[PDB]
Amino acid sequence: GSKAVTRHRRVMHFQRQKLMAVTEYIPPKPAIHPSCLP
Amino acid sequence: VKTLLPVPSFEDVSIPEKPKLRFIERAPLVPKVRREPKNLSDIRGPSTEATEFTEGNFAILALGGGYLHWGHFEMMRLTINRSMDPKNMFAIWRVPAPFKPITRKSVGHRMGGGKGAIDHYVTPVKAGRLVVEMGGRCEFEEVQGFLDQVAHKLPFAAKAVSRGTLEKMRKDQEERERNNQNPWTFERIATANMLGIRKVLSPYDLTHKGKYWGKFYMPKRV
Amino acid sequence: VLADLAIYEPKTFKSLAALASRRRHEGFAAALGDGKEPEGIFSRVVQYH
Amino acid sequence: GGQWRLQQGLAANPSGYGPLTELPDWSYADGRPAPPMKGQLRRKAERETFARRVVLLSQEMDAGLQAWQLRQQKLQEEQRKQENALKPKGASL
Amino acid sequence: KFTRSRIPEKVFQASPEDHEKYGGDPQNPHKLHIVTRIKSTRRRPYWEKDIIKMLGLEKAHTPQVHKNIPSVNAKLKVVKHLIRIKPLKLPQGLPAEENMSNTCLKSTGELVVQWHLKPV
Amino acid sequence: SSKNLGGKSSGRRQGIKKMEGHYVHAGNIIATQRHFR
Ligand SMILES: [Mg+2]
Ligand SMILES: [Mg+2]
Ligand SMILES: [Zn+2]
Repeated sequence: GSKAVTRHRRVMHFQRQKLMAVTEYIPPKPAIHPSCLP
Repeated sequence: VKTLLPVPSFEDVSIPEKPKLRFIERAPLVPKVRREPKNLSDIRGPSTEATEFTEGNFAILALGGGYLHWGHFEMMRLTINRSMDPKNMFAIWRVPAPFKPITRKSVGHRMGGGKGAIDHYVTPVKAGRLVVEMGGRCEFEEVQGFLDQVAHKLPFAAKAVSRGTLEKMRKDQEERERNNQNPWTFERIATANMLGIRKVLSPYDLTHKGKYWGKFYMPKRV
Repeated sequence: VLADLAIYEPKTFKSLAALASRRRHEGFAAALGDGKEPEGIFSRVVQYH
Repeated sequence: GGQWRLQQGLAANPSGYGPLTELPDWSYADGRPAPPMKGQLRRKAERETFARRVVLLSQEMDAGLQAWQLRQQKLQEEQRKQENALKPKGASL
Repeated sequence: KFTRSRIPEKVFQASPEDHEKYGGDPQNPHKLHIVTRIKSTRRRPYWEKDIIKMLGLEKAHTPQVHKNIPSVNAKLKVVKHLIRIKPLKLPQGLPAEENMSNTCLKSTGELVVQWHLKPV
Repeated sequence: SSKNLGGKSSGRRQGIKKMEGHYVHAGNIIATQRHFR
């Protein structure tokens, strides 16, 4: 197949794709938007 | 009235002699007779060398792996030397001259019959390595413009950075890491072999933490 | 048997649907009020030992 | 189906571990109970084997703990008895 | 190359937050595990297949009782991604001789000593 | 065209024969080596 290093982003195994989709960064969400409160 | 602030003074920065970029030769003075394999690992993962400023305050930072060859070297050196100010800015290399020999077989050749003759030389570069550094009694905006110009023409992703810019990026990366709100981390799962994920992952992923894919680096990956 | 009753005992099936709707409303009220007090009447599962 | 059954602690599959499965299907019309069903007999045998294994494992763990405690006590007593053999006279006077 | 994976021991060190999340008491831990296979050994390495065979979890969703001792714990750590581990709790005492016949595992892990079929 | 030839030797199967704690009889080879290790 391909080498471990390539020029075309080398689409991943579906398990790895699910892992990356599940381990994404989630920013914190304040209870009330900062602009609304005084 | 508009309030005014003191200008950042430059009384503690001295430009060195020969402020322009040194010529870079395509091939080493002593050519390598023995041909080496394509150890593609020298562009994989984060850079362990030339990651921090030494004398200047601005630089070109690589955000991905790749090979620099003589055309790239000439492009960056010519653009920098024709776009900088010798009396107030100095530029210094941070990548060695091309030393890795790339061999190619003759055109229209079938597979087999030994390796090919050495054709040219390249400089491997990893993500996170400074390629050219800049210093002097100048602000960042002009150098940022005409250095992003050069960085857009590199074989990999690149940016124009400063000391404060790079420090800010690193602190924001740490802040994102600590305030990440989901409880499932690539590092945790990979190191604990959760779900048996090591059958899909790589032995390098334990240290790459999911932030590196081949010669590509994801700065938003956490 | 649910389809059997739906075809041949429509009264019984209407009673079953009414009971399911009552339980659904009780579940909504429970999700609103955490019980407090009666946690519903067609709730209160029967325990076995 | 039922996952709420698990929250009630009731065998998410309603076809095991409950009266609907373990009660006799039928009995004679005059009142005499029916012979036990084959699935119920097999489930009873498996349950007995599981309980006996639980008892055996617990007893083996307790015996191992007691043996370790006894070994530690015996070693301590033997070393303490080794301690007291002193008849010093070289630096007595 | 794909190899066996050794897990750092810092993974198997619970925090007070974990002791609050789950009902386990770090003092007087549970004697016995209930282990249940919930994932096939197909597309898994032969050593994991063998470990499942040794642990006796060849049949999926069938509970098996094991000791809470380091040897079997390492055995379970090898295949921890294919199984479910719960503590075995005894509401009453251990099964006696005259109550050994009428028992039930009674999921949530409570091995009940008396098993009637009547409502409370 | 493949100027290199010759390097086709098999492994010598050299190393430790009896490891630490192994019971050994007189004359048994413990380890076969070159370039003392
Ligand atoms: Mg050889
Ligand atoms: Mg050979
Ligand atoms: Zn607002």
